[PDB]
Amino acid sequence: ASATRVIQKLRNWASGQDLQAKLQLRYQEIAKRTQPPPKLPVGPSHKLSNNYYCTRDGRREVVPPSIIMSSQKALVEKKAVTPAPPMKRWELSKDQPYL
Amino acid sequence: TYKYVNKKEQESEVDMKSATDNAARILMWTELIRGLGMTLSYLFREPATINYPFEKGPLSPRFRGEHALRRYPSGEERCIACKLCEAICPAQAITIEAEPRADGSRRTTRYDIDMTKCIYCGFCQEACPVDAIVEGPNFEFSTETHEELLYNKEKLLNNGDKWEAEIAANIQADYLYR
Amino acid sequence: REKMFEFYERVSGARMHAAYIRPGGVHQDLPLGLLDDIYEFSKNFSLRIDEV
Amino acid sequence: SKVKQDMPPPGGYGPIDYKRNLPRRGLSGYSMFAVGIGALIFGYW
Amino acid sequence: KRPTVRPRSDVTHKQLSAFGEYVAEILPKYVQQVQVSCLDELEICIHPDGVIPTLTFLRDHTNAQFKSLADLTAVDVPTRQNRFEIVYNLLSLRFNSRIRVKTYADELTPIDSIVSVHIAANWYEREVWDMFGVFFFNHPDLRRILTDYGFEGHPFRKDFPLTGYVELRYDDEVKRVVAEPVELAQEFRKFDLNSPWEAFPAYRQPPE
Amino acid sequence: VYDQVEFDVPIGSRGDCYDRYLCRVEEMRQSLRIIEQCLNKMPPGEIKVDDA
Amino acid sequence: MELVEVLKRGVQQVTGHGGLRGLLRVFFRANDIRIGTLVGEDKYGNKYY
Amino acid sequence: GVQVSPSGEKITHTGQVYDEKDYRRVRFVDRQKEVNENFAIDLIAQQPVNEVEHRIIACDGGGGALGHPKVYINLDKETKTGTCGYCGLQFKQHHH
Amino acid sequence: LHHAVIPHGKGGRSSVSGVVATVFGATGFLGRYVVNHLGRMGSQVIIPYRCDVYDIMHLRLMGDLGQLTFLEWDARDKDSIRKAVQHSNVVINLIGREWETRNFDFEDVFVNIPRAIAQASKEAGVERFIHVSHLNASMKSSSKSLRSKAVGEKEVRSVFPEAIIIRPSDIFGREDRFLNHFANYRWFLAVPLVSLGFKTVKQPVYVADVSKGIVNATKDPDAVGKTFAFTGPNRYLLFHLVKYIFGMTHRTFIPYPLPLFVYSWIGKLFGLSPFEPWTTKDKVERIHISDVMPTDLPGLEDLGVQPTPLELKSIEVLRRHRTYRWLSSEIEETKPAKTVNY
Amino acid sequence: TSVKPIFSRDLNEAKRRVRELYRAWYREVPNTVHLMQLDITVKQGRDKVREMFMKNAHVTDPRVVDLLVIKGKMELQETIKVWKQRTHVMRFFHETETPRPKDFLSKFYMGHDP
Amino acid sequence: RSRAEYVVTKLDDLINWARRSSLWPMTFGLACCAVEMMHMAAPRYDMDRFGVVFRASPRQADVMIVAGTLTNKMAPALRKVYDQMPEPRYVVSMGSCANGGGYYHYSYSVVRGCDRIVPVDIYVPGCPPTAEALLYGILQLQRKIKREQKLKIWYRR
Ligand SMILES: CCCCCCCCCCCCCCCCCC(=O)OC[C@H](COP(=O)([O-])OCC[N+](C)(C)C)OC(=O)CCCCCCCCCCCCCCCCC
Ligand SMILES: NC(=O)C1=CN([C@@H]2O[C@H](COP(=O)(O)OP(=O)(O)OC[C@H]3O[C@@H](n4cnc5c(N)ncnc54)[C@H](OP(=O)(O)O)[C@@H]3O)[C@@H](O)[C@H]2O)C=CC1
Ligand code: SF4
Ligand code: SF4
Ligand code: SF4
Ligand SMILES: [Zn+2]
Repeated sequence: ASATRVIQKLRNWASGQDLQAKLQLRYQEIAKRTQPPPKLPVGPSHKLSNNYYCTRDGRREVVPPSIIMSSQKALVEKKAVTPAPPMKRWELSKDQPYL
Repeated sequence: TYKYVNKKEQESEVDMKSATDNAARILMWTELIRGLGMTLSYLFREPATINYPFEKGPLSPRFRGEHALRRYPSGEERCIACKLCEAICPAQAITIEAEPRADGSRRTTRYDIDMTKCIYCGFCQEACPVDAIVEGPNFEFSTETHEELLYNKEKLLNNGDKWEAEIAANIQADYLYR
Repeated sequence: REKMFEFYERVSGARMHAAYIRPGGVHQDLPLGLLDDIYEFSKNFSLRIDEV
Repeated sequence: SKVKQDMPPPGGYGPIDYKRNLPRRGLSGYSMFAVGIGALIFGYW
Repeated sequence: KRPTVRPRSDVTHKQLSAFGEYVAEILPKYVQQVQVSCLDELEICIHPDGVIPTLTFLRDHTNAQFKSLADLTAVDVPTRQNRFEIVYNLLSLRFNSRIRVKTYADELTPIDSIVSVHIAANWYEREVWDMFGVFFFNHPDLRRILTDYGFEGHPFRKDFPLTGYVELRYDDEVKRVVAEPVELAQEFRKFDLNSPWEAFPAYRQPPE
Repeated sequence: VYDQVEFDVPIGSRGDCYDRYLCRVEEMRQSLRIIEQCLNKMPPGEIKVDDA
Repeated sequence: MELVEVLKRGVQQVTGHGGLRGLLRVFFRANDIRIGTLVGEDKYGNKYY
Repeated sequence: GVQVSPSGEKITHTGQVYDEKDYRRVRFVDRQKEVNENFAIDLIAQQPVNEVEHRIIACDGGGGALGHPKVYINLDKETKTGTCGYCGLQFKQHHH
Repeated sequence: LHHAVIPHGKGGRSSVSGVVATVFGATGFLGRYVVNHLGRMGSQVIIPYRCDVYDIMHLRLMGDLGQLTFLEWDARDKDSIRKAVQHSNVVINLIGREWETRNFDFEDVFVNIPRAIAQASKEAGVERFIHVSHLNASMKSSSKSLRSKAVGEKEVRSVFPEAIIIRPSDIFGREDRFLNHFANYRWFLAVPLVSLGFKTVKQPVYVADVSKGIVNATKDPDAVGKTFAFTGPNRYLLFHLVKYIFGMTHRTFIPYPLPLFVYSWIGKLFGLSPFEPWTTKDKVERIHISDVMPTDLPGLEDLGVQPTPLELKSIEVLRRHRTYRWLSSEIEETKPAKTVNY
Repeated sequence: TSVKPIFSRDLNEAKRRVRELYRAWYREVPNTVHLMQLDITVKQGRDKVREMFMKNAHVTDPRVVDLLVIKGKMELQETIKVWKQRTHVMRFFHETETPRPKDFLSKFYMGHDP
Repeated sequence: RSRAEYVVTKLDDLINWARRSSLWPMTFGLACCAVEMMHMAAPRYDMDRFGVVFRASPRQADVMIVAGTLTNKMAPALRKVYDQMPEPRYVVSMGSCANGGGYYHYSYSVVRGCDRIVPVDIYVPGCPPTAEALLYGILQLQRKIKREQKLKIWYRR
């Protein structure tokens, strides 16, 4: 930022890009290293009523996996089915489709 | 969505001006000359080199450096020998033994940190209930022998006494997030 | 990359091995001004990509 | 007090450019070849 | 609605259960179990000799098209007869799905390598043999890939110690890096971090 | 929130080092785009999951 | 011009470290002759600019 | 405070010191054994007793969230003051 | 004994062998091997050193953390010798030069320094002192070093009466001054032996065998006050030994019978050097002094070491000195030298 | 008491495989000693190969000895193609390990380990 | 003292100044810590300004920056490339892995510190130690090899 205008014009022409507009050395645009003290918010469960833990525990909502067929416990015309609907094709970008 | 990085759209045909431009590009090395010019621009820029050790790289109050044992404002050591840091230490770099002190308080007779085994992760300083063990921002403590990098309770307390001037200030500046 | 390492050290205290993302969220909140500093970095970074 | 944390300013952040921006610098090949041939002819003479 | 509970979708569970029924009735010769987890993941547990037909069907079937092998690994459960539970994680890019195929082995029954189906299975089965000692039939080059040269034992087995049996150090008398029996300056402290109160009643096993 | 952020996917056409290079550079650019959108759409709230 | 501005910054950087002895001292121990506002000094003698 | 053994080696606040015939002092020969000079035992012995009026006192060590978990000390025994289990500060109720 | 000197462990790197050994010639050739064995079994090894920390820094990995204590010492400093031997129970003396400097001569190195070390050790109260002299150091030998080592043995026994005196023969090893010397004769035209290398009998001993013997002397209860002779299994003539050395080197062999007085002249000509000499008059006298037969003295067998033969351990020394043509040559490609019973 | 074989139906075919592996190792040992600059002679390497085979000689299960043949063949290939170094080859000799004596007096004098 | 001791000391100071002013690392790294050593080579810190330039071959290398985890499969190669350096060779250990095993100290396939294999001159702690800290270690090594007196000990011999 302390460069003279002659070298500034020389580095701008030889690069082809405006380098003084986007300098890669931070000078004064950054935040101050000392900051005001913050005040972080509390979560949704920080309340004194209607906050029973048995209603908001997903950890004990995990069940053992459902057995579809079993060789031991069970001792064993419909459509052909696919594990998911087929992937829709990606659309070409409207911003910049080609470099 | 997606985009092509190398697939060109259709063809640019063949024109006499385009052929002359491609011939000039191949013969007179135009992209090589512009690469030279950009490196010349870097030559005429300002270097990003700081003057170590007279200039130091910027840091933050959260920085995890050399370990330290803090004290209360009365001067009593904050550690209460609860071994929570040793339990949480992922590298098992903390060894603690303790007994009741002469006045009946539970203070460590042995708080060793193998700093060659430490991974400098801050789990101890975020698990300590009394802010006893901390990571002061000293990183300039490289040694010449492996032995003197194995820290005991006296070294850790002495380092906490040494670095208390900025450790308390950093904890004041950052403690409201944690 | 060193500038981005200053960013991680401001978030977590370690320039490389943050251990910041944890099961259940992340470790701590963003310190003030970091978001503006990330904007200041990202505003100028595409010029360097064009240089490469 | 008031809840204070790192949030973007209410006016939103400014535009960040990301596209490839090559400078598109240079003179035409006809002029380059004309200067080269003129230099050759002057040197030969 | 609940901000601390992961949202669930029943449509993916239903599609994966339907596809599990589909695979189970297409291949009754090898499929021993089909299950869909609460996390919407489909697992088919098969006989060890049916690994080649199961993987080939899942890769080359029109309705399966599981053309990408995500990973191949083994789990050492040393309380059952066939202690190595071998897991194949597969990806379908056509239908954007993931499937898990499980089989079993022990220390003396090798299974068929699936290098002829997926080429990544070469290095993945080399890793499985190196870490667990499960041999693979018809492998092109089955050898160690992660352990040291001449390393005795398979270290990812449960009964193998964490620190191992030998360590390397440089000896100046023979001018070589040589292996010695394990001695630690500080022994690894084993922690008993297991609460004696039951955490999940949905997984309460019946008494013996 | 990758389903909420918007970006593009660089796709090669020749399967070589040059196309992989171009894909990496363009997805650096798309990462910069994602960074801009995340900067503008950072929401308020907590950090941990609210479950002790 | 601007070259004279660079040269006068150079001559004040030369004649801003006391004298020739001070300039040579700071140049040969710090490898940097930039002048700044004196922020502080320690009980050990460290100066901070 | 720090005290020296008959061997000349100073004793830590834990109270340990090597013996005269202990071979482990060659570890300290031509070097130093460092001991923290500030002892917590006498640094509390110099702390004054906090004289309060309530029957139950609450201590957090000072600084609020910078201290320890706050505990409640019952000041009923007139023959012995109440000591915080974390910070060691003594508290005494007023009988006048 | 003390509570901290009780042995513990299974004899590995992190074990405690219960020996606190101050090794004085630990920087040199035999010293690195004895320190290696001590740190291998797990010991409190004190290395008093005189040279640079870089020059001793190859010893830094010979033991576990804190089991090796390096400290400065001066040969003219009784205070420093006493501070080196203050906390120890074994003191091992390997101080020696093959030449004479202007600060230290043979008499000082082989008499005054071992006497001072033994006196400081006795006044400090160690219970085991081991001193390495040379074989055939009886008295009135033809070289100054052997006579000086003999009177040093006398002084060490006078001061410390139960000192274990170890007399090894010409020790061969990777960094020795014996096999590398005889292979270093290849840089000249011929090999100048006295009387064509005959009437000179040698039985070299392996450095690892000597070091194992020294360690077993540290832990041997009935070795106190004894003199051991550390000799190899086979006695060779000097001519056949040099012939086998050059055959293993695969370089060439041209011997030359050269008279002893002019060989001593050219030996002191090489020895008049400011640096480490290639050879000295004392070195060539020690080369052409024949080794005596150990009859009544105990040896490596009585101290618990099987002497490894030179034919078995010769290729780790002489493969450095061979060219690219003969680099991949085995043991069996060189005929072993003929042994002699006398 | 019926299992599935790996390569050999009975112990004789697996013994044939063991014999072939021993042939290949015995052929390789001089090449190893020549190529890697080893202190040992050809006799020492062949004695070490014999020692390892006799160490494994007590096995009578066809599957176990088939897997032992497989492991020996991988070690052999890892010796053919130079991946094991001088250190890796000399780890078979334990020349830096002081061996624990097998008698009760020595076991009693060293420590509490039986 | 006599005139010759001062001459030897000044020559030795010149020797040590050359040795510490030109020290070249072997282009050798292992892990995270190697990413940090190339971050020290990065333009902010400029080990080239400090006079410290990579050479790939150990024959042209002076200082060996063991930066990362030493495994049992890597230890013979580590010792080989240490021994193939010429005689004035110095070793700086970088990071907890190379110092004392680090986060894999209790591993079956990790050497518990690179000092079990190579003689380590100085140790730089951290995981990873910052490029600040590695530059501190390099300057400490320069001071350490400024401290030695080879010529003076040779004259005292
Ligand atoms: C000494 C004086 C200064 C010299 C220049 C110094 C500054 C510039 C330095 C530039 C950087 C060079 C670094 C190394 C680069 C290496 C790559 C390189 O150069 O490749 C060469 C490139 C290679 O091109 P290419 O490799 O891309 O081409 C493809 C070729 N195949 C398919 C085989 C791979 O160009 C050339 O070979 C051209 C050589 C120069 C030709 C000059 C012709 C001038 C015009 C002649 C007359 C025309 C008119 C005739 C009359 C008509 C009448 C009508
Ligand atoms: N080598 C042989 O052929 C045989 C040797 N011996 C004897 O065994 C002992 C050890 O042998 P070896 O290793 O080969 O000998 P070295 O030539 O290698 O030197 C042994 C040690 O003595 C130290 N030393 C020598 N003079 C002095 C002195 N004036 N002040 C301080 N230290 C000194 C040296 O230290 P520094 O490096 O600091 O100079 C060196 O570490 C010697 O007493 C030798 O006579 C016995 C039989 C055969
Ligand atoms: S330092 Fe903190 S966490 Fe560790 S034992 Fe002491 S009080 Fe507990
Ligand atoms: S920072 Fe992490 S690894 Fe280091 S002592 Fe604390 S908990 Fe252990
Ligand atoms: S010390 Fe830490 S940063 Fe360095 S290699 Fe080891 S794990 Fe990575
Ligand atoms: Zn309190």
